[PDB]
Amino acid sequence: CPLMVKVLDAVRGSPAINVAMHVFRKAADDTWEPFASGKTSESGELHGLTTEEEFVEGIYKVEIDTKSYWKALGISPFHEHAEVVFTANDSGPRRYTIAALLSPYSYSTTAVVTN
Amino acid sequence: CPLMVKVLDAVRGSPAINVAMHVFRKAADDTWEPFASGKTSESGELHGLTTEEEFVEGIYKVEIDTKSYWKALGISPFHEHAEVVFTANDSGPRRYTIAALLSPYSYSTTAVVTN
Amino acid sequence: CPLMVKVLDAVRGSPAINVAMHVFRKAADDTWEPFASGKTSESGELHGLTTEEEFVEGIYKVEIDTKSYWKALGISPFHEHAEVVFTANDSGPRRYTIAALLSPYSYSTTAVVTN
Amino acid sequence: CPLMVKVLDAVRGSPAINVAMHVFRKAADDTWEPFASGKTSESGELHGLTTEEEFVEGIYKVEIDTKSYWKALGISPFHEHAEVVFTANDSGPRRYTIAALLSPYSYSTTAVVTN
Ligand SMILES: O=C1c2ccccc2C(=O)c2c(O)c(O)cc(O)c21
Repeated sequence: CPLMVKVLDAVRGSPAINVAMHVFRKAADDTWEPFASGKTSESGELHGLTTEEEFVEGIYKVEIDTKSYWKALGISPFHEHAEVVFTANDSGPRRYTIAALLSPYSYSTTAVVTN
Repeated sequence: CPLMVKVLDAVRGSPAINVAMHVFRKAADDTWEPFASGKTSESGELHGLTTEEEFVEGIYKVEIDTKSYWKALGISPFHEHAEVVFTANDSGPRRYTIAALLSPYSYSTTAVVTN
Repeated sequence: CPLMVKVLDAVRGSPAINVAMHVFRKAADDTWEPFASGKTSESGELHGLTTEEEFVEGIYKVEIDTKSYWKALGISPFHEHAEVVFTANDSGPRRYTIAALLSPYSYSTTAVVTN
Repeated sequence: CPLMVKVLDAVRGSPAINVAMHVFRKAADDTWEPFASGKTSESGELHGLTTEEEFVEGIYKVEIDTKSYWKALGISPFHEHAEVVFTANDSGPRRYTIAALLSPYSYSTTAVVTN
């Protein structure tokens, strides 16, 4: 599991459950090609997006559908989605955890890169 | 100033100066059209991006070029840029301040929306 | 204004108005002596807490009463308050802006230090 | 394990390892009584601070020694420590995770409260 995404809800102090997200890889034409997708579990985590062999160096975008999450809770959010755009690099550590902390008008995202 | 962006550097405890950013607006064909661009001042603020007349309702993307900022400082960061995507002026004209707080492996973005 | 505090509300996307805060300075006996206090304005800012002459070197604690803020709004938050503790003016006089971004279960605080 | 603390480093994009912290419980005299302490592991987590029977309702303070963490890395931080002050409440979910995201001039803290 080279890539895992964890989403937290700062209003309720909980994992953000059933949050959909799509991962894209930047192609040579500079368009975003679909790569992987899924929805967070009861723990707010999405595991199994990709494999080591598949996740090669390149630029990736994780598009988290935060608007649908907030609307399902009856809250009107600011952002259309949360976007995390980054280069995967073999010179560094092996495993990427992308964390996203969600509020209606704010979000933060953090990368924890380990071996 | 219907749209203003302020950027802070969490490593130095300072405004983030000379941060470039590009604003796009979603066209009717669902492509991102260039809207405005600029760089932050010594206060870390970018004013004057647009006018009330030109900033119509739509979906806007503010791409803050954080990697270029960190690389100019000799730091290799995680993200390519920060991408703030939002619907603007759907209730009528509003004033938007987008704040961004930058660290090499993490950032947060917040919107202050006033009438 | 050697010390200023700005507070934002990540749920409403607005300045956090009427947030009370109490500033303390560590005395020679290692107890927290009351230093200054105030509340944020409609802009979410608190100015005029102290003067250059009175804000000497020391360890300061800014206690932002976030629970009182959220409870006045009918939200039960996690934290009692946010506590920002720092050494000030150890290199000579500086200007400090303490920013705080509030959600019910999360907050961040950042310092901008200028000479 | 009713209480767990996780600390992340936003400069290196890593768990913050060997971060010391002390937990205090507010006594009836309104003084902070030592409760538990430890240091984060290689995963940035501190487990086993307390037990269900011991962690009764009341106000607790987690004081994370962030200054020593940054100084050990050769970086001059703003804050003396990070402070998380909160009420433990039996009316809510059973397990508390306190997360802290550290930068030299900024930190965020989040509570994830689950069953
Ligand atoms: O709460 C957070 C959290 C809060 C604000 C920013 C980042 C994180 C974060 O990265 C994070 C993790 O990586 C994690 O593994 C468990 C967490 O609870 C968090």
